Amino acid sequence: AENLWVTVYYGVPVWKDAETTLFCASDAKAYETEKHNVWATHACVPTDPNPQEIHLENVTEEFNMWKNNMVEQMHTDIISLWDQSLKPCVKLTPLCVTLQCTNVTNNITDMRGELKNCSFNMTTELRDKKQKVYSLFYRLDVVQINSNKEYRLINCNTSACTQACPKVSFEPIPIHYCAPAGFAILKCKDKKFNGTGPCPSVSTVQCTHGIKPVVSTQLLLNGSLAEEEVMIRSENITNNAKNILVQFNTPVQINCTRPNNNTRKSIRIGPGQAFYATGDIIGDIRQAHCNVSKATWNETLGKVVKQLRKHFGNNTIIRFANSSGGDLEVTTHSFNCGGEFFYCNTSGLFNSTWISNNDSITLPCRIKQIINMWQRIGQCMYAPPIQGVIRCVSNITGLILTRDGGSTNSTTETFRPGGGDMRDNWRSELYKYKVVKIEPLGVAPTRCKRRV
Amino acid sequence: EIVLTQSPGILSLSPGETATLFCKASQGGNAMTWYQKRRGQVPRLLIYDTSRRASGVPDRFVGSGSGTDFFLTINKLDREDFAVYYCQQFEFFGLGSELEVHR
Amino acid sequence: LQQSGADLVRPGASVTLSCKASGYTFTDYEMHWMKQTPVHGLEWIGAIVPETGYTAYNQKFKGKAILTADKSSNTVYMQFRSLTSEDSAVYYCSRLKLLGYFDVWGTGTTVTV
Amino acid sequence: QVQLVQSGAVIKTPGSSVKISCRASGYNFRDYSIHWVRLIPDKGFEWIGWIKPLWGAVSYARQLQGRVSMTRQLSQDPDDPDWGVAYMEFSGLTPADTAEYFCVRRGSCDYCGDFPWQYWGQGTVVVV
Amino acid sequence: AVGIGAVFLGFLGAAGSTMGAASMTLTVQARNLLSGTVWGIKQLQARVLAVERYLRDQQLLGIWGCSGKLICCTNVPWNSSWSNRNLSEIWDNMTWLQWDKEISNYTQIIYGLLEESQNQQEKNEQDLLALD
Amino acid sequence: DQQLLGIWGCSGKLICCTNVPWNSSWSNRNLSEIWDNMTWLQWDKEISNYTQIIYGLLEESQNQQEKNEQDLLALD
Amino acid sequence: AVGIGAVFLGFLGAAGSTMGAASMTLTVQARNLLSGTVWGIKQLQARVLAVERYLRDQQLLGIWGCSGKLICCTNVPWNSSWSNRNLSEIWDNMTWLQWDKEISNYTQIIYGLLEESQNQQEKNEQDLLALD
Amino acid sequence: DVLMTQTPLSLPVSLGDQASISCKSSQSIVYKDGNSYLEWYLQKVGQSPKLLIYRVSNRFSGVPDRFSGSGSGTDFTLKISRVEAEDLGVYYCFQGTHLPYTFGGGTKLEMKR
Amino acid sequence: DVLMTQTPLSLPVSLGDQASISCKSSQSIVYKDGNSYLEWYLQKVGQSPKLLIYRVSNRFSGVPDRFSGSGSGTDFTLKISRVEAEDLGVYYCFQGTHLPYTFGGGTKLEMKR
Ligand SMILES: *[C@@H]1O[C@H](CO)[C@@H](O[C@@H]2O[C@H](CO)[C@@H](O[C@@H]3O[C@H](CO[C@H]4O[C@H](CO)[C@@H](O)[C@H](O[C@H]5O[C@H](CO)[C@@H](O)[C@H](O)[C@@H]5O[C@H]5O[C@H](CO)[C@@H](O)[C@H](O)[C@@H]5O)[C@@H]4O)[C@@H](O)[C@H](O[C@H]4O[C@H](CO)[C@@H](O)[C@H](O)[C@@H]4O[C@H]4O[C@H](CO)[C@@H](O)[C@H](O)[C@@H]4O)[C@@H]3O)[C@H](O)[C@H]2NC(C)=O)[C@H](O)[C@H]1NC(C)=O
Ligand SMILES: *[C@@H]1O[C@H](CO)[C@@H](O[C@@H]2O[C@H](CO)[C@@H](O[C@@H]3O[C@H](CO[C@H]4O[C@H](CO)[C@@H](O)[C@H](O)[C@@H]4O)[C@@H](O)[C@H](O[C@H]4O[C@H](CO)[C@@H](O)[C@H](O)[C@@H]4O[C@H]4O[C@H](CO)[C@@H](O)[C@H](O)[C@@H]4O)[C@@H]3O)[C@H](O)[C@H]2NC(C)=O)[C@H](O)[C@H]1NC(C)=O
Ligand SMILES: *[C@@H]1O[C@H](CO)[C@@H](O[C@@H]2O[C@H](CO)[C@@H](O[C@@H]3O[C@H](CO[C@H]4O[C@H](CO)[C@@H](O)[C@H](O)[C@@H]4O)[C@@H](O)[C@H](O[C@H]4O[C@H](CO)[C@@H](O)[C@H](O)[C@@H]4O)[C@@H]3O)[C@H](O)[C@H]2NC(C)=O)[C@H](O)[C@H]1NC(C)=O
Ligand SMILES: *[C@@H]1O[C@H](CO)[C@@H](O[C@@H]2O[C@H](CO)[C@@H](O[C@@H]3O[C@H](CO)[C@@H](O)[C@H](O[C@H]4O[C@H](CO)[C@@H](O)[C@H](O)[C@@H]4O)[C@@H]3O)[C@H](O)[C@H]2NC(C)=O)[C@H](O)[C@H]1NC(C)=O
Ligand SMILES: *[C@@H]1O[C@H](CO)[C@@H](O[C@@H]2O[C@H](CO)[C@@H](O[C@@H]3O[C@H](CO)[C@@H](O)[C@H](O)[C@@H]3O)[C@H](O)[C@H]2NC(C)=O)[C@H](O)[C@H]1NC(C)=O
Ligand SMILES: *[C@@H]1O[C@H](CO)[C@@H](O[C@@H]2O[C@H](CO)[C@@H](O[C@@H]3O[C@H](CO)[C@@H](O)[C@H](O)[C@@H]3O)[C@H](O)[C@H]2NC(C)=O)[C@H](O)[C@H]1NC(C)=O
Ligand SMILES: *[C@@H]1O[C@H](CO)[C@@H](O[C@@H]2O[C@H](CO)[C@@H](O[C@@H]3O[C@H](CO)[C@@H](O)[C@H](O)[C@@H]3O)[C@H](O)[C@H]2NC(C)=O)[C@H](O)[C@H]1NC(C)=O
Ligand SMILES: *[C@@H]1O[C@H](CO)[C@@H](O[C@@H]2O[C@H](CO)[C@@H](O[C@@H]3O[C@H](CO)[C@@H](O)[C@H](O)[C@@H]3O)[C@H](O)[C@H]2NC(C)=O)[C@H](O)[C@H]1NC(C)=O
Ligand SMILES: *[C@@H]1O[C@H](CO)[C@@H](O[C@@H]2O[C@H](CO)[C@@H](O[C@@H]3O[C@H](CO)[C@@H](O)[C@H](O)[C@@H]3O)[C@H](O)[C@H]2NC(C)=O)[C@H](O)[C@H]1NC(C)=O
Ligand SMILES: *[C@@H]1O[C@H](CO)[C@@H](O[C@@H]2O[C@H](CO)[C@@H](O[C@@H]3O[C@H](CO)[C@@H](O)[C@H](O)[C@@H]3O)[C@H](O)[C@H]2NC(C)=O)[C@H](O)[C@H]1NC(C)=O
Ligand SMILES: *[C@@H]1O[C@H](CO)[C@@H](O[C@@H]2O[C@H](CO)[C@@H](O)[C@H](O)[C@H]2NC(C)=O)[C@H](O)[C@H]1NC(C)=O
Ligand SMILES: *[C@@H]1O[C@H](CO)[C@@H](O[C@@H]2O[C@H](CO)[C@@H](O)[C@H](O)[C@H]2NC(C)=O)[C@H](O)[C@H]1NC(C)=O
Ligand SMILES: *[C@@H]1O[C@H](CO)[C@@H](O[C@@H]2O[C@H](CO)[C@@H](O)[C@H](O)[C@H]2NC(C)=O)[C@H](O)[C@H]1NC(C)=O
Ligand SMILES: *[C@@H]1O[C@H](CO)[C@@H](O)[C@H](O)[C@H]1NC(C)=O
Ligand SMILES: *[C@@H]1O[C@H](CO)[C@@H](O)[C@H](O)[C@H]1NC(C)=O
Ligand SMILES: *[C@@H]1O[C@H](CO)[C@@H](O)[C@H](O)[C@H]1NC(C)=O
Repeated sequence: AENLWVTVYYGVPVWKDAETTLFCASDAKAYETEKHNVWATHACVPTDPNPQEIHLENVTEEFNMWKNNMVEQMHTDIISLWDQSLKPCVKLTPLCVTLQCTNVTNNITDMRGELKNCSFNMTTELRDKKQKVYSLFYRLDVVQINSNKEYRLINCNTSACTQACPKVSFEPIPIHYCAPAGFAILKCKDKKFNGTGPCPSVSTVQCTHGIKPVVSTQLLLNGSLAEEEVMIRSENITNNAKNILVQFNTPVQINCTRPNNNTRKSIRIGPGQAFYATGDIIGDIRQAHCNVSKATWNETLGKVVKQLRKHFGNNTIIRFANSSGGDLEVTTHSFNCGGEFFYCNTSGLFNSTWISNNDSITLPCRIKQIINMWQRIGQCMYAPPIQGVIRCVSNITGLILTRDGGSTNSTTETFRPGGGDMRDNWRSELYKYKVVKIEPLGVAPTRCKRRV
Repeated sequence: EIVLTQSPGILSLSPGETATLFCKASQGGNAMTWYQKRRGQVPRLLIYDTSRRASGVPDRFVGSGSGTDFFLTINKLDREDFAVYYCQQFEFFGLGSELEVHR
Repeated sequence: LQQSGADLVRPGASVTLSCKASGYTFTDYEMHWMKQTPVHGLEWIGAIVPETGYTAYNQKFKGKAILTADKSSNTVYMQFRSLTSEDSAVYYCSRLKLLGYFDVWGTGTTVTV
Repeated sequence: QVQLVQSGAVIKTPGSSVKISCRASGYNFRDYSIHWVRLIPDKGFEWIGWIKPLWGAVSYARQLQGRVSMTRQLSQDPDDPDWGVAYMEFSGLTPADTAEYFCVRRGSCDYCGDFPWQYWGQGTVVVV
Repeated sequence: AVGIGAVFLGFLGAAGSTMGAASMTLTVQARNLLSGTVWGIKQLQARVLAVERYLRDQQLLGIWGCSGKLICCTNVPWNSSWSNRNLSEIWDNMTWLQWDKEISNYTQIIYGLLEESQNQQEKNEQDLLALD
Repeated sequence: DQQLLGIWGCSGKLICCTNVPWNSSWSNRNLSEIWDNMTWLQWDKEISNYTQIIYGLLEESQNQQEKNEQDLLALD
Repeated sequence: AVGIGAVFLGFLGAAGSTMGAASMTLTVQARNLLSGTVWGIKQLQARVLAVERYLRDQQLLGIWGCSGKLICCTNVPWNSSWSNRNLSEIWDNMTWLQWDKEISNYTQIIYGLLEESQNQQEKNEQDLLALD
Repeated sequence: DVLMTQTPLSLPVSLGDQASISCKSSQSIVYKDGNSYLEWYLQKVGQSPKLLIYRVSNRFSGVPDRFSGSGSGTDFTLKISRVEAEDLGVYYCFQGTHLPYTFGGGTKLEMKR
Repeated sequence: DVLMTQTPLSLPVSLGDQASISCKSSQSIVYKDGNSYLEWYLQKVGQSPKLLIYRVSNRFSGVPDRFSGSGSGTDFTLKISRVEAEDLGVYYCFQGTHLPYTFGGGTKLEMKR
């Protein structure tokens, strides 16, 4: 029996790394409130109501979230689907017209604009007639083209923009990723998983956990938080161009609002097309803001400073600065709240210093009605105003940082907020996953023959 | 910070020979980038990630090394290749190795 | 339901503690192990399927805890390695059914380090 | 190909401010970072700052903050979606800043990092 | 409680267990390999790619001696330079992931030898039944 | 359906034979009336509860047949 | 040089060679038969048409006596009016293209005879194992 | 890991009142069966721990009907109808789906005076 | 058909200079291997023709290192480093992929006086 005869085996558990498309699976509970309310309530399969992970044993798979392909497929799929949820809505070509604007009725102090009362001609249901109509636009949407002044919208120089139908909600619903046939999805479970390298306790799973898609720049919200302690993640920490993601342990709470009691008003641009304009401000003119608890925020910065001293030496001076500059929605804090896009100045959180040994922070917010997210060539959208005072409450899951330094050996390490690419917001929720391909045909020796 | 010592400062050779330039770092575990700069022209990439040549670079520029010792070997010198060579890791640059004609 | 007794264990000593199964067959039932700590309460350790011969553990206790079983005599052996003073707890044999509950339970073999 | 045209040489006075326009053409400008670097004669190289032109997030060196600002200009017409412009305005000029200023772009490879600089500018000579 | 044995009858549970214990639960990876307007095209294309991969593997298994068998036996001997390890350590110690990365160079040679073996077996069977 | 038929003993056979016996509580009817009287529609709705049990028994039978065949050819 | 033998192991190379020499390289035509937004629909439809054709041919081959065999043997005799040519000239002279256009009328008769043969073989096998 | 907590931690309840303790699950506990595999444990002091009920609804044989349990996948609780002296002991919540099997803290029902 | 031509046709080259002859392919010569199957032939007069090198890079054993060849799929050439008296003969370019196998014309290196 010194001879060994080769035997094949079909259905052997052994995988090799590969990349493929993944189909999304939204939960069927969103189907109970039907009729296109959020996206992918029609363009998405319902889930298995019985998810079943299968904890493996004595197994080591190398994970690397930075060279992952699933985050890139998600960044493509959200853009393509977000464009697919604007084509039935009304294009706002005819509203791009010369505006005659004045100040809103207010005790103007001679130091702020921030609202404009713009009258303009507009077509009617019939093609022949026309109507004078007034609206209220923000100052970040009108530009003085060169008596009362004479303005135009800012998108008119490059591209007309579809407004969003108010039957379509902007709020996230959890998106699962069920793997197709032939492939599988692994999952790290090590609580001290750095981000790159071996995770010595993996678990295969047929469909991923609840991923709610938020859109935010300075500090990501409602993001699955780590369990044992606050963690930081990077690719090369001694590199400057790569962001330094941070995931919290305790969710610090933020409250945001808009005190102006609006009045939504319908204008018929064309037959079958209606335009929604900010009609009147009853109540009082009060600026939008956000509040976090000062004590918990000082404690949470104490935790992240305790964590950052490991990678940099125990005797360094970690200090936090505000953003260096750039466009609007990378310096300020961008998010959506009830279907209306805020931009909140965050210099009031990011100023401190840290040496080796009740109230609440207010921070102002500015609002745009038109938005250009993902920075395409000729697509913006006009987010319509919403009736009444709105507010929304959110847990802060983590924040995105950025180190800087040129030379001259100083002990300080100034950190500033980041943003930039939208993909970093997804790399804080697809870090523990990896897609694999089954190769079920393996071959091995044993003692047997086949009988002729 | 990161201090890059680059030596020899002045290397005097004749064409056809082999040049060796070594860059010492302070921290270890990173890559090393090697630039060529002729006199009065635009600088040029030679080596990125410590062993890979740039596009439009002949194979006679070989680079290796690990940890702190980083080696750049230029076998089979040319009349044109006499220039200044820099080692850049991240944003901390070297100072320059000048390659001179010997006679 | 038959067990070992309590021990007096030095730090850094490898001790094998058994509870042997009597009456019920090894092909049907599957054991587990337990810890009764006064701070963390109850914790899970591991298991044995004696037909297949290898199962997993709790990820804190891999390497230290190794579970072997002799299916002929039906004697189920733990093995610990490099014990500490923290392992003063009560260790419970337990029995499971497939998609099933805990049938029987051991009294306990305290390891006083 | 990839081209990085700059503006010509300039002579400035101490206390003034200089603006240098690095025009980039040949690739999608909304993707890859732009870095700025300066050759001081008989002092070596020195990094200045980077800029990501998707939004314009910038970073600067520690010993140059309060002195340098960097902006960008994208291309909005869909017939030429590739070209773009970077702007560096360097203020607080001293006679120590007599140097040669370069704008660079990343390596184009999927294996190369961020700081390996493939494509270079022609060179702006600044004399204070 | 569910039970730890439900791990082994689960999908891919034997991936860390030894090679001598994955052959009992080897059919679950075989069974869960097949079944499981732009989005319709993506999902349709992925599903037909999966069934083309399964059909390619069944055709490559059928031109050997085992068209519908999970376990098989052949008639070609192991060259000793392939893995030079005895029987007990490659069926009680090693896992399949480690085994796949130890013979990864020699696999096309094995497939060619199996094709030659089945071809000569077919012509020998035809020569045996030709005389009757 | 072809994969579920191939992991039993009949990969390419319309009619087949196996090695597991009928528990009498499944249908408790003799041979002549279930092959000369009944139709298949009536037969399908008389054993509709017990089908997964039968499929599990067939899977166990083919698994033990494969390991017995390997043990038989192992000694040669 | 590549070599002329690489023609015969290539795809469809034996198309001009004799019938006695195409049976050795007969598996290449078997293997290259399967694997290989409006454009996505056209390519997807062509690929599923190819796998439906392959699956139809495998089902039509499986209801005979050879489910996974490239070469086969049956139990029905040749009516002499089908081709009335002896063995040596239809295995050393003729090509398969010429053979296909000499029995093109009689093919459905052959397929019906094969179906009857496998049906009576199945009932005879059931009668043989019924007595045990 | 799917660790749980127990709210509250100790209830001295008089003989004949209703006691109710909750365990909250981080991840959902759903198997391919559909039934949430959670067990309720009682341990009288110095003994082996028993089983109070099964999943949410089924009950361990040899246990009286003074115990009831409720839950809807995410957060679970009990209701004890009448209190005895044997109902002294330490209670636990146990999971049965994911590895490693987690426990609750442990509650000690006491007397009132 | 994939017939080739040879540029030039005859080079009298002195003993110790570099000679370079090119053959241009109409169709590309690429096999499933990836290596362009072209051979370089020399034939001393009244003999059997030898083999100079293989594909572009590999070399026939029993031939000195005074021969080198280059090409990038479409047009191919040689470089002979030093000239001897045995280097007199007729040279050819040969294809190995498509049928029928084509040849070059044939060059005769001569002497200078
Ligand atoms: C991070 O995560 C947090 C956590 O989710 C996010 O906070 C949420 O943000 C949401 C914004 O997208 C926000 O949702 C809005 O809530 C508005 C407030 O009204 C709701 O809440 C009250 C009190 O809580 C509740 O009483 C209402 O209804 C309850 O009862 C009905 C019964 O009929 C249920 O159907 C309903 O689901 C709800 O159930 C409650 O009780 C059951 C028990 O029976 C519980 O199980 C439930 O959990 C719940 O507690 C309200 O539902 C509300 O005004 C908004 O609704 C408007 O907008 C949506 C579009 O988004 C539209 O579909 C609606 O129809 C409605 O529009 C119409 O009315 C407008 C006003 O008249 C009009 O202008 C429009 O034109 C339409 O006519 C919306 O539901 C949610 O409340 C908060 N969560 C909390 C706790 O505050 C946070 O946003 C995340 N962060 C980021 C950055 O996104
Ligand atoms: C954004 O900018 C737009 C303009 O671009 C602005 O719209 C204009 O607002 C003003 C108010 O600030 C409006 O002016 C008032 O209009 C009402 C309604 O007019 C109707 O009634 C008259 C009666 O003759 C009809 O002829 C006409 O056709 C309409 O049907 C008038 O009632 C107002 O008159 C009152 O105010 C005068 C101010 O001087 C007084 O002198 C006068 O006596 C009236 O007072 C009486 O009525 C009051 C209301 O009942 C009462 O409070 C008093 O005690 C008293 O009894 C006035 O003319 C103007 O019409 C709007 N223009 C349009 C096109 O709508 C938006 O308001 C502005 N929005 C913001 C947020 O800035
Ligand atoms: C996230 O966390 C992971 C860990 O899970 C980090 O990955 C590893 O990190 C360690 C250190 O943090 C790195 O280890 C270092 O490797 C050097 C290279 O030697 C190794 O490689 C050679 C072959 O190339 C082997 O022969 C050799 O045995 C080593 O395996 C060592 O030289 C380093 O030694 C250090 O310690 C000694 C003494 O303790 C000192 O004298 C040295 O100067 C030096 O300080 C060290 O062991 C390892 O390379 C990393 N691996 C990978 C794959 O990255 C990630 O870095 C971390 N990432 C982030 C973003 O946080
Ligand atoms: C409507 O808005 C107007 C906005 O101009 C507002 O008028 C201002 O009100 C304030 C407070 O009622 C007046 O008083 C100022 O505030 C404090 C009060 O102690 C002083 O310190 C200020 O002195 C400074 O400013 C003066 C003028 O700029 C300087 O001369 C002086 O040296 C100080 O620098 C000042 O007294 C303020 O004067 C008026 N502004 C004017 C132009 O009258 C008005 O109150 C608002 N009304 C309502 C009903 O909301
Ligand atoms: C980060 O913090 C710094 C200071 O801590 C901010 O710098 C400040 O920027 C504003 C303008 O952006 C300066 O305001 C001034 O406004 C008046 C009136 O318009 C104008 O005349 C001045 O020329 C100037 O623009 C302010 O002086 C300046 N502060 C300092 C100390 O320089 C910076 O804006 C913060 N970053 C972000 C993103 O908010
Ligand atoms: C970032 O945080 C620092 C705290 O470290 C903030 O500095 C604070 O600035 C305010 C005014 O801007 C100071 O209030 C007043 O300052 C005067 C001095 O001009 C003082 O005499 C008064 O008694 C009053 O306190 C405050 O004192 C100061 N904090 C400290 C500790 O001195 C800074 O404003 C923050 N940055 C931003 C953009 O908010
Ligand atoms: C953000 O994260 C925090 C965690 O710090 C969440 O707070 C906690 O959320 C859970 C469930 O969402 C709450 O449990 C509730 O208990 C009551 C008790 O009667 C029950 O009626 C509910 O059905 C639910 O089980 C828990 O109380 C709550 N904690 C606090 C302090 O509020 C929070 O929900 C997350 N989301 C947001 C928008 O804040
Ligand atoms: C499958 O066959 C290939 C082909 O031989 C094997 O690749 C060979 O792997 C060895 C490592 O065991 C290489 O040796 C190394 O060479 C580098 C070259 O600088 C040297 O620095 C190292 O110290 C080491 O000696 C060898 O070069 C490489 N062969 C080729 C042609 O590159 C491969 O290992 C085989 N697979 C297995 C699983 O054995
Ligand atoms: C397959 O197994 C199931 C499970 O036992 C069988 O269902 C059972 O069917 C009987 C009818 O033959 C049910 O009895 C009926 O119960 C109702 C309840 O009110 C009663 O009113 C009727 O008079 C009758 O007694 C029985 O309840 C039902 N089992 C369950 C758990 O609901 C099924 O019949 C089996 N299939 C075949 C073809 O036998
Ligand atoms: C398969 O069977 C068919 C059916 O018999 C064969 O078709 C027959 O072919 C012969 C030629 O060999 C035909 O004869 C010709 O008829 C025309 C009619 O005008 C006459 O002008 C010619 O001179 C010649 O005699 C015959 O008519 C035709 N049968 C029918 C019904 O049309 C076919 O040849 C068979 N295939 C093979 C390969 O033999
Ligand atoms: C509308 O608001 C603008 C901005 O305050 C006013 O324009 C100038 O405001 C400055 C104060 O910052 C004054 O010093 C100027 O005198 C204002 N210009 C004029 C022409 O008055 C403007 O007055 C406001 N009102 C209107 C009707 O436009
Ligand atoms: C589109 O219109 C905007 C708004 O006027 C232009 O942006 C301004 O351009 C001028 C001169 O180019 C600058 O001085 C302003 O600072 C710009 N303002 C802003 C807010 O960017 C823009 O140049 C126009 N683009 C095209 C292609 O016509
Ligand atoms: C954010 O808003 C929520 C809701 O208004 C606040 O939660 C309440 O805060 C009040 C005190 O302001 C307490 O009395 C309530 O018991 C809280 N209710 C809940 C459900 O938490 C929250 O405090 C606000 N956060 C900050 C930082 O102000
Ligand atoms: C041969 O097998 C035995 C176990 O049967 C093992 O102990 C020994 O190490 C093996 N020999 C080699 C060379 O691997
Ligand atoms: C057994 O079969 C016979 C026919 O062979 C039939 O008459 C009889 O009824 C059957 N017995 C039962 C109990 O069905
Ligand atoms: C029979 O076969 C022989 C060769 O074995 C051949 O020569 C002869 O022609 C054949 N007869 C007929 C009628 O074709």
